Parts: sequence; structure tokens; C-alpha cells
Amino acid sequence: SVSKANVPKIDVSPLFGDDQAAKMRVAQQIDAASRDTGFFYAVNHGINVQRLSQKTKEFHMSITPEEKWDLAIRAYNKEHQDQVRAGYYLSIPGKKAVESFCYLNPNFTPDHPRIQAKTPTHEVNVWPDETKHPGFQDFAEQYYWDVFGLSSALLKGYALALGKEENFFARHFKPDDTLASVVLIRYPYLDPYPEAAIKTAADGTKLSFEWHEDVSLITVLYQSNVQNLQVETAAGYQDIEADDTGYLINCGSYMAHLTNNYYKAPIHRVKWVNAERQSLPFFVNLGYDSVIDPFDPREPNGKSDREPLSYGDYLQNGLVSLINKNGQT
Ligand SMILES: CC[C@H](NC(=O)[C@H](CS)NC(=O)CCC[C@H](N)C(=O)O)C(=O)O
Ligand SMILES: [Fe+2]
Repeated sequence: SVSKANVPKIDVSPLFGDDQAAKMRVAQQIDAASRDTGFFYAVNHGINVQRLSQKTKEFHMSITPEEKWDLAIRAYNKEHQDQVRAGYYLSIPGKKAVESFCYLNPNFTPDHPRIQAKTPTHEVNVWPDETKHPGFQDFAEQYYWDVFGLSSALLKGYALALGKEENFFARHFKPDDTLASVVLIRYPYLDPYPEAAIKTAADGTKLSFEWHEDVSLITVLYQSNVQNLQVETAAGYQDIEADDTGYLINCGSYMAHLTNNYYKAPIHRVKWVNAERQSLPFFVNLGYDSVIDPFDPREPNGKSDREPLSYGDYLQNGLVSLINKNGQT
């Protein structure tokens, strides 16, 4: 029966410092995890995750149906044709339990040239009224930069792990142009829980979200203390234990591509659990024109035949493909 994933807890604090050998020892840990199940917990990360959980719950539990329509992405509100990514993703009582709110780089304003050019995947964030949601926008924008900083350090880890200089990834991850996103996902408790909102896997497991690989370089994830995630291994799906003080880290398919699958993008899925919980990912995306030249650290000459891929085009394609495969979230 269903076994358990080895998901080590890695103290990432050296990645913020200047002790280079200590960084290498962290990089080894990241290497090992990335070659095993593909997941680890980043601990001693310096983010106030209790406030993140509190502020998010306050938002989710106070936003009204009226405000949800007002903020809705175009999948739910045809009036908002510019909102492909950022905004509110509504639940559908009786059919779809999950709901969420996604936002992008706060630097994407009307003044930004990618907004002026109408480049796909770039949007100006939408927000509820401040007086109705006091402090929320401020909180959420500062969270973006806090987790941006953690993620930059984790990217130093990954670079060192792969034999590169520590800025190999992080040089492409910049406040001015990153396509990274935060998604504040609510999974509700429902009694009765509608069967329409539950999918059944081939192996019989009841799921809220089917198997997939992440569309990201890496994913940096906070979750409530409710176990739900499973990672695919050759021996089948394995449960990932919850830890509501750590960040769960995994690679996305852009990392798999550029490393010739040396760091795979682990296939994972979300079990159905009837419990109120939070899932708050930060998808570490680069800039629209960023290109990382692939390499294969298994080969003496490090050479890959993999095509260098422009990140923005990879992202557009991946986000669309994920909706087609696993449904509009
Ligand atoms: C909705 C369920 C939930 N799945 C997800 O969030 C899935 C798999 S990681 N990812 C996406 O849908 C990509 C969202 C991208 C975001 N709108 C963006 O524009 O950057 C889960 O894993 O809990
Ligand atoms: Fe995922």
C-alpha cells in the first residue's frame, strides 16, 4: 500500500550568507533531493508564514460574491478579456470546490513596456477595494518580494548543485521582469462534499487535482497542515507529509528541459481531503525573453542537444496546456 515520500528538510539559511562551503553543503542536499523524489522542505527560510496563512484566510473568508465577479479572470467573466492569469478563480458550488486568487509581479503597471506592448503572460494585477480589505494588497505585494528573495537564494542552491556559478539561474530572475506568480488557493470543507468535484485516478485514489508536472523553473509552496500531495515514483505514488512551517520545493518542467532531465520535474497530484486548507504556491518564472542554454551534468563534456527555449513562450504554452489537460482551475 501507499508508501511515503522521502522529503528531506534542508536548512537553506546558508544560501543567504557568505560561507561558500556551507552553501555547497546545502547544494549537495538539494542535488540529492532533486535526484530522488524531486521534493524537499526548505527550512530556516526567514518568512513569516504564520502571517501569510492568517492574512490569506482573512481574505478568503471575507471576500463577497460580488467582489469575486469584479475580480474574476476571463474564464469566469467575459468582460475581463485582459485577465488571463491574474484575478479571482471562482468556485462552482456542487461542481468545483477550489477557488483562488492569483497575482503577478507588482512592477507590471501601465508604465511597464511589456504592458504597453500587450505581451502575452504580462498583466496588471487586480485588487479588491482597500477599505473593504484593509492591508491585503500591501501584505500580498510584500509577500511577493519576501518569497522572491527566498527563491533567489534557492536558485543559488540549485545552480551550485549543478556545478555552476551561483547566479546561473538567479541572474535571469529579476524584479523588473519576472513572470513569477503567487496563487492563494482555498480548498474548502464541505458537508456534503459533492462527488462532481472529486476525480477518481486510474489507481482508484480520489483526487482534487490530477497528475501533472509544474509549469515553472521551481515551485516554492506553503500549505496548511493537511496532508494532500502525492509524488509519482517508479514504485507508485507516495504521500508527501505536511509541514506548515516549511516551504515545499520542487522543480518545474523548464528545469527538466534545461538539465536534460537530470533534475526531473516530478509528477505529482492532489488527493481529495474533506478539510479546510490552504495551498499558496509561488511559481518561480523567469523573464519573457530569458533563455537558459541546456546542459547535461551526466556527460563528461556537459553537452546537451536540447534546444534552448525562450521562457515566455514556454510559459504561455505550458499554462494553456495545463488547463486543457487538467481543467480550468
Ligand atoms: C487548483 C489546484 C492546484 N493546482 C494548480 O495550481 C496547478 C498545478 S501546480 N497549477 C496551475 O493551475 C497553474 C496556475 C498558474 C497561475 N494562474 C499563473 O498564471 O502563473 C493545486 O495543486 O492545489
Ligand atoms: Fe503542482
